Amino acid sequence: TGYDLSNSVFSPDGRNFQVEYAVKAVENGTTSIGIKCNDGVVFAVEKLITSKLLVPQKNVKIQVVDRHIGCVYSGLIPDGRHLVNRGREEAASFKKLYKTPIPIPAFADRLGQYVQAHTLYNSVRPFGVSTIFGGVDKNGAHLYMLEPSGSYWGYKGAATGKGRQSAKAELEKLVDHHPEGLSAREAVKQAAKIIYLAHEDNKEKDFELEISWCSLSETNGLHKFVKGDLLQEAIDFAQKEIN
Amino acid sequence: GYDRHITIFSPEGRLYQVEYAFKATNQTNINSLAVRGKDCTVVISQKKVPDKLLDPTTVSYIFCISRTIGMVVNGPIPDARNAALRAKAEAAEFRYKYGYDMPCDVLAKRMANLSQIYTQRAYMRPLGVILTFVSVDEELGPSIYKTDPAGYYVGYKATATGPKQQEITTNLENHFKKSKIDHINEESWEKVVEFAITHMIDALGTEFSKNDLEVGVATKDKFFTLSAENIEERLVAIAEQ
Amino acid sequence: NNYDGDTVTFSPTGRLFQVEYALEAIKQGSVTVGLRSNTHAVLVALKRNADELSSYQKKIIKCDEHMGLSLAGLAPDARVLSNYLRQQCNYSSLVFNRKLAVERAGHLLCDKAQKNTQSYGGRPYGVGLLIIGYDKSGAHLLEFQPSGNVTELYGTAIGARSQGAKTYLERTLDTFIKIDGNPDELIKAGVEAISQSLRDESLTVDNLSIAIVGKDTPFTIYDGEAVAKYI
Amino acid sequence: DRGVSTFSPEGRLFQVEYSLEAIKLGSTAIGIATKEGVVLGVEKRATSPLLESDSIEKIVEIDRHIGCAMSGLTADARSMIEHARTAAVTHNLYYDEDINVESLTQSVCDLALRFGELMSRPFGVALLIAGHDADDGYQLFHAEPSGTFYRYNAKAIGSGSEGAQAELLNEWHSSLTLKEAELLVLKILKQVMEEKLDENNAQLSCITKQDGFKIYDNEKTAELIKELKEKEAAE
Amino acid sequence: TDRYSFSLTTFSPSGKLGQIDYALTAVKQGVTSLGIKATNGVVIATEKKSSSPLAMSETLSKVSLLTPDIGAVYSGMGPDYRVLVDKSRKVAHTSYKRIYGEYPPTKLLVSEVAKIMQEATQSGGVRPFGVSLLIAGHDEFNGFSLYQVDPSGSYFPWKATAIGKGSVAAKTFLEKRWNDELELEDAIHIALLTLKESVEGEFNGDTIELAIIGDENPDLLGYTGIPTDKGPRFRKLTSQEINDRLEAL
Amino acid sequence: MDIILGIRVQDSVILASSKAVTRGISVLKDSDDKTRQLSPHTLMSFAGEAGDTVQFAEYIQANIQLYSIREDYELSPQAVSSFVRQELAKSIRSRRPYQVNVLIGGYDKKKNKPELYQIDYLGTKVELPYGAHGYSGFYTFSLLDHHYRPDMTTEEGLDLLKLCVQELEKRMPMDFKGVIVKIVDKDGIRQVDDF
Amino acid sequence: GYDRALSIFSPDGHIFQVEYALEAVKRGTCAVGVKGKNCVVLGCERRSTLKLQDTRITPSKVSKIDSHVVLSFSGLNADSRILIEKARVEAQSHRLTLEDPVTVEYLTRYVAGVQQRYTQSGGVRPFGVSTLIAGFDPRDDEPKLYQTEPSGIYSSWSAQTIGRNSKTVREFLEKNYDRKEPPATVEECVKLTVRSLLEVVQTGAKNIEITVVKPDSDIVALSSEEINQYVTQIEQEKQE
Amino acid sequence: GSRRYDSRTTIFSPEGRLYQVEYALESISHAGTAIGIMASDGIVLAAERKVTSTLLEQDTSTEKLYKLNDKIAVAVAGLTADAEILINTARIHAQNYLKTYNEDIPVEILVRRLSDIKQGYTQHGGLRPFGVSFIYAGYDDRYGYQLYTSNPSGNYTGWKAISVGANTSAAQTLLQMDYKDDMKVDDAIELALKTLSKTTDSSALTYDRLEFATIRKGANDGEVYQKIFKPQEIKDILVKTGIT
Amino acid sequence: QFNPYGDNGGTILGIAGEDFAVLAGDTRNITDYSINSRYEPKVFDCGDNIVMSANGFAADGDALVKRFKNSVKWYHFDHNDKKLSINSAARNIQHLLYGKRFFPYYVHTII
Repeated sequence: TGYDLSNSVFSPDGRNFQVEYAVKAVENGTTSIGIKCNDGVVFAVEKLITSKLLVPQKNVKIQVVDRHIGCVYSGLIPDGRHLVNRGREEAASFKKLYKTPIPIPAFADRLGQYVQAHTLYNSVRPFGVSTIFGGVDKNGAHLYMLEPSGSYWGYKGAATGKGRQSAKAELEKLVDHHPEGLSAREAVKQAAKIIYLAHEDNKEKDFELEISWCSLSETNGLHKFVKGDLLQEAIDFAQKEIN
Repeated sequence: GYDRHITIFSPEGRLYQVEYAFKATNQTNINSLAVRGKDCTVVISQKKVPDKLLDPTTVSYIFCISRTIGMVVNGPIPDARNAALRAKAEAAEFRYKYGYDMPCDVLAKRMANLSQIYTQRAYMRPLGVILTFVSVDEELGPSIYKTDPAGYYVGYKATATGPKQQEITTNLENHFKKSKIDHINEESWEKVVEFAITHMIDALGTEFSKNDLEVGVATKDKFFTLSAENIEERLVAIAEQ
Repeated sequence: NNYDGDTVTFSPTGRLFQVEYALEAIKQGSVTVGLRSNTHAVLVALKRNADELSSYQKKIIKCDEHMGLSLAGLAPDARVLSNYLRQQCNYSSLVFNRKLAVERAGHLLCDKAQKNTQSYGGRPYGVGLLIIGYDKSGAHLLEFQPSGNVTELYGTAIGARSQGAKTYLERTLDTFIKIDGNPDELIKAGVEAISQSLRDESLTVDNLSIAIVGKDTPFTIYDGEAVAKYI
Repeated sequence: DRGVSTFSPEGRLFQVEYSLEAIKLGSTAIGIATKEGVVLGVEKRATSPLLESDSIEKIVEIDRHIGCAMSGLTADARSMIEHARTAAVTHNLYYDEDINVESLTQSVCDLALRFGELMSRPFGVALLIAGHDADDGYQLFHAEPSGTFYRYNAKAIGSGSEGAQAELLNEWHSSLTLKEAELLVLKILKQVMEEKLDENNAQLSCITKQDGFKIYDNEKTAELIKELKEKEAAE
Repeated sequence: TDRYSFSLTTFSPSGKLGQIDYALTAVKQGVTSLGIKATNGVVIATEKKSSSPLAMSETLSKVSLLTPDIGAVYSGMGPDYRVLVDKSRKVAHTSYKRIYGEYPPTKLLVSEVAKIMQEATQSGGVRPFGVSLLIAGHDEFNGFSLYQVDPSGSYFPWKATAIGKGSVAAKTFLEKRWNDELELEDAIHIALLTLKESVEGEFNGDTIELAIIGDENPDLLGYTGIPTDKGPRFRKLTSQEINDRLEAL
Repeated sequence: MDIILGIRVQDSVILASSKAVTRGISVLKDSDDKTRQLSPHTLMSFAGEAGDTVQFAEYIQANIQLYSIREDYELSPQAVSSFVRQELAKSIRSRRPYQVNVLIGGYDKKKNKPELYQIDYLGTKVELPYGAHGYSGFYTFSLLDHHYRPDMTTEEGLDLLKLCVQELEKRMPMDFKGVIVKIVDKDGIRQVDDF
Repeated sequence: GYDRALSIFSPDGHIFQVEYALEAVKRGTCAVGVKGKNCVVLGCERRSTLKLQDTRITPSKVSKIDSHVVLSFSGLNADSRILIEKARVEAQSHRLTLEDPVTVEYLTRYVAGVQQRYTQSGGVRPFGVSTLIAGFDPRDDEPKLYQTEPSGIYSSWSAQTIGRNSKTVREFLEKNYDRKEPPATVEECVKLTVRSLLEVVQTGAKNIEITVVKPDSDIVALSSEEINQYVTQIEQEKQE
Repeated sequence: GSRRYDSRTTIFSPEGRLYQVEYALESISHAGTAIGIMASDGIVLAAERKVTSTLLEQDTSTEKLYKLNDKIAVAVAGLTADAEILINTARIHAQNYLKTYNEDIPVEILVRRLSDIKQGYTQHGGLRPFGVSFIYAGYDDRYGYQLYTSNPSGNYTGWKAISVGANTSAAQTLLQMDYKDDMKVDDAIELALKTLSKTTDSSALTYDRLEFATIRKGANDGEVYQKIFKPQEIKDILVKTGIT
Repeated sequence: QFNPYGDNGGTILGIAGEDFAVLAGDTRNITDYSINSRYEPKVFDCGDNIVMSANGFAADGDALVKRFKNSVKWYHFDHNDKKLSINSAARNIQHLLYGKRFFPYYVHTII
């Protein structure tokens, strides 16, 4: 052994243990999710209130890339910020040469290739985040999830972090109960509920809900934060279902 | 025991990191197979979407490298996409510099050389993938060339890759021993696809619905993948005879 | 243990021990408190001397007219990070004629620290910082850890025994947040909060360091006789 | 092995902590700050009697208003002194004035954590930097390989230091004359030195606003040693 | 960034260079290849040990043209050989033909390949090549020649030799049969006989790879009208040409 | 600078070099010594662009002195002149070439022979019985071509040189303020102190 | 580039690669220097496991750095060449820019600085060499003798020895060298130096080399005979 | 990161020795013996090839003796491939010197350069040293005929007679016994072959296991000739010195 | 061909009294025969009781003043808020100017 002491080393069963250990940091993070709706995507995340002294609404976690893409992650927050900074550079350079804003699948591969690059050498460490991201491009809505290995796929809904199992089952019900699809507004409400449900595995502390969305009809295909009345209404709808 | 961690020789002249990269190649538990027609080259691969939250249209191990070249990969998707991006870059650059489309066998050689380098240079790890390149080459005709983590490559009459490659391989060998020709003697690619699926069914002893397969077809001047519905139409024709 | 030789190695439970050890250097550091109202933000720091012949090591560093910080941990690392902040504040003023938002400063520090946690040969920073400022959205307080986590707060404390100060501020929250237009009262609540973390020694005139920034108040540092008033 | 820039589980840099051990093996150096000047004294510690001890240079001028004493791996100090001299002279070129003692000290200390895998290891020497400027008068700093520097009223470094520092704790007060500081350095050096203190195996220096930095002649120091002997014999 | 700037091959207390010894062990496992020098030619030969019967093994070329008058074969790691062939073809141009307007003599091309192999044995962050080469060639002033190059970069000229698996037996077989009056056809016949011993299965034109350095082939030049240009001396024998000589066996 | 002459007689080499240094409108100096001793039996005189002359000469001198110490040995005049030529040939394709012409007079202790090398700023080297740079040859070579003998003594060399300098002082428009004369022979290098 | 920190601190504050460099010095042939009133002598031990050696051409142990300064050493011979080349280059560079040859102390400070740099630069090991550097400052008649070691510390010595068995010959010099009266002639100084080596050498044969340096670039190596007369006269006063 | 796999090729042992230099010297002690002997009228180089074969093409083979220029040759003991790297470098230094000064490079200046190159690999760069010891035979008009050796440390020394490779202890004792200063090249030729004859690990010394060279001013009038002996000429000198 | 310089007119005047100093400038900014502005201030308070004007090409003048103000800021940061004396400011400005010796700030500076 000693195969797990250095990134990019294959174990005798063909595994990269440092990547698997990165996944442990992810599983240790707060719960974050995304829901692909009819003409858009919704992102939501649980923010643990470690103390009264945290200024409410003020430690924003969901991040925009360009103007049409939202990103949320669980695990090591700084690693996620590093990945989004890179994503912002990739988006800028794509738009600079090709004019059109980067399509979501194209953007997914840019993040994927970069994250995968950090599994090729022992001089770097894998990313300790799983990232849920997406938005609207010329072919419609797209939701993706990307892991520390560089692995990503497109999703109907996605979840990561500590309450991932609970969120998944919730997400599966929605897929079954709505083959035609979910409206963006329905998706916001559902997202609030699922984060409330998943917060059981994290019940020690209270939390603060944070939601965002990009919808062709509701935001003109731009990424926006769900604030004020529409946020409250989703918090209320969530409170009801956990009661 | 550090000769196990990086690509240096063990006392028996072995490269363990390369051997373990071959082992990673089967981690997706997917089998693929490729055969040649008179005019076409067909590749099929099992498709497994084990999670209902997945968008199945985004789950794929078949890649359109250039207009004329397709690639199926056996191995984890991050390494697969690394290889796919590189192969796309190399094919485009080749056309820019030399004024003609990169041949399937030349791309395979190039990707095999890159792989050879990872087995000799310590700072790079091998990619845990096997790459099967297909086209209908303008000089060589229907072509299958396959690369592995040792930097080995060779052309094939037909080939198979994955956990159950041996069963498929022996099944294919038995057919070609019989027919005594290097290819499926069929006019249409539709029939070459049906042949390919049929012999995978026999060899794995399992049946397929339209969502259990992935199919790629190379013809003169293009490579394309089939939709679930084109595959359904294939399956139907197989059952009705 | 087998996983703590460098910053580029996760442990089997997904931990980064070199970063955790860096965090440990802050814990050994002398206590410093930060808190704010809606008009002002205050830093209080207990300075440490080496012995009776020695000076008390300064803990508070000005970054710009509207921004500054206090440190606990490796002081040379605070110098590197505050220098970086000065430059970024400066860049924003010179290029955009714009005072750097405290929130933006926090993001920049996070990203600078993060790079030293993901590559070979580096080491994480071994210092924690409390950043106060007054910008276009009012008074702000930030806490920085060398894991790269930066958090916006009404009040906090870091260093040895910071837990006492921190609990105090947690109870007082509803009082001190309202101390608007009265710099001296805010500082008092700060000196009271830091007192919940003293033992053996008390606040003396070469011991105590205070800084304040707010509505019509450039970031200014008080030491020596200028803190007698609050002792 | 392990990186040269590794933290220990207590949050200390191994290499810095270990250089501190090398410094403990160094010959003793002492400084005392008064309102009339700062004194710097060192134990020379020649390894053999054939070694010409006035070739031992552990007190060093940085500029007219700044002096320096060292203890530890003293070969390591040469690039630090070179940097300090360049920084003092460069500041005067750019600003037509004397550089502050603290600014000079900070500039030397910026060198210190510049090691990695930049130099390959921390410095194995500690410095006492003494001088005068108009804004903060007479000053004495202790510069460590950790990059930290502390200001002191009086300070000892090297192998005799915690015996010497206890002494300095007792004897220093804010009214010491320059003469009193000189005798004190001599007396504490005499205390902690293996060999018998004389003018060839210890060395004194001061910095005054008026005359700047001066290393004392052996004849001048011989007189102060004599004068010390007599005041001790007188109680 | 490659941060392995230190040697991965070093001397052990007994004076051994382990990685070179281990490269030589990898060569030992390799399929047998041989070469024989005649008075009017050289032959190099090996077995095309096909990895599956679905593999088209004519697309895997173990015997390689380096210059029109120089060819190579190997035993050991095939991929290492393939990249060395690319580098050898190139260095024949860059460090010789682009300077002197003619192809290098065999011994100097061998020298260049050998140097490349030596450097993989001392440069930072690489392992040695896991191959031994046999390089046959002709040039005007040295005539016909045959060299072996090993993983260390050492090279030696031979009258005849073998490398890989069955080399100890093949070399004894060659010592009996070699003399300084062989004509190229004799050396081909001996090569085929020698190679049969180390081959288990099928033994025919499709499983044997054989090339010669002999007479100039004006028919393979591709153009006429320059008297001094008479065609390459390297020629790979066809499947059929090998089988014709296997009846005469 | 201006006039530099050399003549190789039976047993020595004599270099004569003008003393004037002129900055445009004023003769700034009238005792300038346009020469450097490269080794005990090798002397180099020089003329060309201001600054570059002395910089080049001291650079060459430093290099030959380094060689002498490293090997405990004096390079032959031929070897020194080849080293100097290569430096000028490399310099001519530089970003800013040394604009410096030199004479190298050396006594070869192994062959027991005086040798005179003329090298211009392009790295054009020639070994000569007598030589010059600039316009000096135009006024003096017809005299040297007439009177020169390979068996002349040192004193006859100096007398022929006096005649050359007299012709220069007559027909040349510029006042070069006389010459400093140095002799290189088996005993080393010395300066004739009245000329 | 290869960057590895080879010289690093140990938990007890030791740099072992520097300390092991000194062990290489201890193993080297003995070297000694002694200053007279108006000269300095450098004596070197030659290990006599090597006959069939050609002494005309075999690298000599004392090296001229300039015409007025010499350097000898104990330790790795190959390493010493690197320092000698650098010192010679620096001596010429000093002449070129300052228009004065190096002082003996300046040259020592330079060599010592090179040695120190190699104890805290990545990718290099320390020099396994200690040196004795002797001569006279330009236009000065006071003799100079300095010593350097692998760590880069240097100092001035009335007399000093380095290399194997230098403990013994230092013993001898400390009891036989009087500072108030240095060997007042070349003769006395050379005799005191040969005596010091005889404590340690074996045959006073071609085992002992002696180089005398006087003011004004007056430097000469004694031959086998002249040393032999010193060896001779020394033992004849012994039996007494 | 990568540190884990670094052997550290340039460190002292606790006794102040260079591990890799010592282990390279151990490697060299298994190489075929090479001998150089210096006479008043020339130099001899003699070396034994390692365990051969009947199929080796001897007359086109070189493994021990190499020309650096017309006045200087080397005998190699150790890794041949390593030797050729250094040999080509020395050939270039010699031509650089000839170009610069228009004089042939003095023997020692060449030897010192090659030795400095070897020294560098022991102090910086983290690479393994060259597994090679050289004997240098050459002539220049300053010191005349000269013999040197260098080894993986980059140390070099001058000799009247010397051996490197296998059995140097035995060889050196034999040379020391019979060597005399006034000896001539033809006498040196015999001493060299007699010494190899006695120290060889082979059963007998034959022409096909030797390489041989002389540097003589047996080139007509004040000039030097190098002669790398052909296989037939080695065969004749074995008979003539009565070893076969 | 691009000319990187221009001339914005302006006249400035500095006079030192016994215990005071004045720095005056007109407020007109011009190019060629046109007025760009009738009030574009050209004399600046730089902190530490120092006033500055860099007259000539206004882009270079603005760049220089901006760099000097910044140098005052960093002098405070680097030297314990020590006041930058006028002689020290002057030497500092020499170095700012001479740093562009081969592509000068096309201005006449007075402090």
